[PDB]
Amino acid sequence: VEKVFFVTSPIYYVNAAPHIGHVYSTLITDVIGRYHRVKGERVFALTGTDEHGQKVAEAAKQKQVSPYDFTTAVAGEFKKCFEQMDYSIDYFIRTTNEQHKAVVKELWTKLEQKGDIYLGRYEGWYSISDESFLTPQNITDGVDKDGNPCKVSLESGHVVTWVSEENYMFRLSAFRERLLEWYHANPGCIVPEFRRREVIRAVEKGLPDLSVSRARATLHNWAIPVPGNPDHCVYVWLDALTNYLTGSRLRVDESGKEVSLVDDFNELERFPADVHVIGKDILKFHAIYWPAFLLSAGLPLPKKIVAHGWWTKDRKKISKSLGNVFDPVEKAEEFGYDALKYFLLRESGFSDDGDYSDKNMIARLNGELADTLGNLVMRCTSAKINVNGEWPSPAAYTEEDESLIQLIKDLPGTADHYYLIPDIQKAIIAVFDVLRAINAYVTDMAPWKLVKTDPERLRTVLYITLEGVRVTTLLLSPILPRKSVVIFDMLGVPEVHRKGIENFEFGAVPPGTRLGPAVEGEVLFSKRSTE
Ligand code: MET
Repeated sequence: VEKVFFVTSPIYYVNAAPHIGHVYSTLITDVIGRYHRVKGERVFALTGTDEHGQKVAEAAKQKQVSPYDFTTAVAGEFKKCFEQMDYSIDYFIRTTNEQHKAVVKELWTKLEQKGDIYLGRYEGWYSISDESFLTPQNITDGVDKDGNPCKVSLESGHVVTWVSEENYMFRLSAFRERLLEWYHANPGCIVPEFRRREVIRAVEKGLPDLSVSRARATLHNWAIPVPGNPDHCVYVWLDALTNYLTGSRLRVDESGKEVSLVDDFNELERFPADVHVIGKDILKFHAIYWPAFLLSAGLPLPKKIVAHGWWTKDRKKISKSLGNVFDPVEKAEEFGYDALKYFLLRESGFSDDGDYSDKNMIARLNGELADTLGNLVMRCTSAKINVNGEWPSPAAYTEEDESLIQLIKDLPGTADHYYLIPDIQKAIIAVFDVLRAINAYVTDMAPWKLVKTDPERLRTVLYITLEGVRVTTLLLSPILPRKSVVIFDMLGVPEVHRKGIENFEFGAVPPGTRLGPAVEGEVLFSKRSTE
């Protein structure tokens, strides 16, 4: 029941430089982790890089450098990218890590001791780019790097090749019923629901046994050896999925450096993951293979898998080679880091393929962040309206006052359910519905007129507004981590009241609390042009 809340992103292939997809996945992971830290929970948030395999090894060869130098460099690009995005991830794991390799061999050996690994053959299609085994139903005709006729994945469009190899096989066929029993006993374990239904449909049809090794030549000897068989390398996906178990067993110092691998996951109280964040492209690996490996090894299953969609820009596919780039840092430098995160999390739900455009980014920045949130923060901290620069003591509440108070009191329960699904978009919308109501209340009450006309009434109006802004800001702090600090500083909210479920309560900050110092010229979110 009480354990460290454990949330993960995928670990990303290091065949190419990091891009928006990786940033988005890790963002979602970060937001979920931050919300749980805001509730006062212990959190461990994990991300990293998937560095073995034919895909990564062949990408190294193309650049004409050693896999060790290639992976170290690209991993460094991912780390730097994520530092720049200003996340709060607790550890960055690399599959080349020696302690991860130990955990993989340990798991392999468990699957083997269990009787679930035998020496067999795979003869069939393989997508090197997705490191994915495919049936003939999942391939079709296409053209290759030369424009010659070939076969491609229906899923990804990447070139497929026919593999015929003696491989170690995991008895995935034997886990059909246990997987179905898991899905049904936990009908919230895969999100969104239609992706859950997809997984169930696939497993219902039956599962073939899964190749978990490859001949070493095929992988250019860039992989983890099979314990007891140095001619075979461990399937990159079994290696990769194991990162979640490894990460749950690493003690990390202040620097973010791994200092020690514990023998048993219970010691650190992280495993199993509470939320595995993934893209829709890798659902089968996480919802079918992974729980099967865990069932086999006698390990506990993840509580939830959330699978999101794929971004476009200007209604077209993102690619530098096609002439349509989407650089997060460039966009964050122009519009703001928190604002860019807000947009990515607000514009689209997990069931959708989001679309970025500068038009729409500016519409949300101006309309929601500046006009709704920012305006409201300026109004209730203004020396023109809040003449004493403090949280006033309210007088008697009217029915209209109380209808707004009710929305503010209900908001935390509602945002919370949404964050836990998780459905971050709906959490944001719920908060901003309350911000829109506060603004409309402020417009109705015209506190600027009240200063001269009814100072007693202004106390009430101003207090409710401040408290609404505080509560909405608190719930938005996972989304706007830097701007929420600025807001709290402007409101004079003491540190202790900026986290903890105690402070989801209306009334946490007392009358008399002093506003923070006003800086000359500043605005929270500055609007931008609509050319
Ligand atoms: C264990 S998650 C592995 C994800 C994979 N490396 C990818 O980029 O799709």
